[PDB]
Amino acid sequence: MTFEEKLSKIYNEIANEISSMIPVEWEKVYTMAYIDDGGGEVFFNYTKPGSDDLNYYTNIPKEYNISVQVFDDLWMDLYDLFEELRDLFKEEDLEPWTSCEFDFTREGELKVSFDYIDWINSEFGQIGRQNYYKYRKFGILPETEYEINKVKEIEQYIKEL
Amino acid sequence: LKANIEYTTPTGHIYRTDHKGRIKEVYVDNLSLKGHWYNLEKEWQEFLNSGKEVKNIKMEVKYSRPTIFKVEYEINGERNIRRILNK
Repeated sequence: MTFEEKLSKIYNEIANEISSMIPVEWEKVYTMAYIDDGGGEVFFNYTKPGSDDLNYYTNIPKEYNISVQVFDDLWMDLYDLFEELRDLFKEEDLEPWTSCEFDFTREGELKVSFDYIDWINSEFGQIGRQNYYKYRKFGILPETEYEINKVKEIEQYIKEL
Repeated sequence: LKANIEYTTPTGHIYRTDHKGRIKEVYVDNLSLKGHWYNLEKEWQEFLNSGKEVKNIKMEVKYSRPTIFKVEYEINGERNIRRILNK
């Protein structure tokens, strides 16, 4: 297999894992992953057909008949897939990514965005990252001043990299 | 692995690299359907100092190869999950 054939195999595996974590029909899924050697985070938002509303992933057990344990154990497998995606870069002697945007539609479109920002040494937290992500991806502002100011600190930080 | 290059695979997959030749973008119309702890505590404390509750902190542990922590917590009525390795 070529490098891009290995990447395609794991794209498909990541997409189908996310899809099986969603207990209703979805139209689009926006996934963000921050991963390095010491750990990381993976969240996603999905939409349903007929609406543009974003549905956060951990709200799935709170809204539907799926146990938190089953959901989290699936999340664990999903993380492993992204770590696999990351190890593929290591094996190609490529600098491994520290963030991966993973957006796909039910029709089969997939757009991926990798970045290499040293997030852990930036000392910005998980929610700060997520709020910055959400402001750039969608148009969403945080609503508290501490949160809003943290996004501004991350913006200035990145431009000056 | 070339710089500022776009390339398309036999299967239609489009790849874009940066000035260092790292993959930054991929297009696919073809889908078949100190550290981490410090990073985590620092943001928790900042939320508390701003008058926000950090609730329902739980951990799952795969013990002792690194020990694996699945950390979870809620802040704005929203549960977040995080993975931390100890090695």
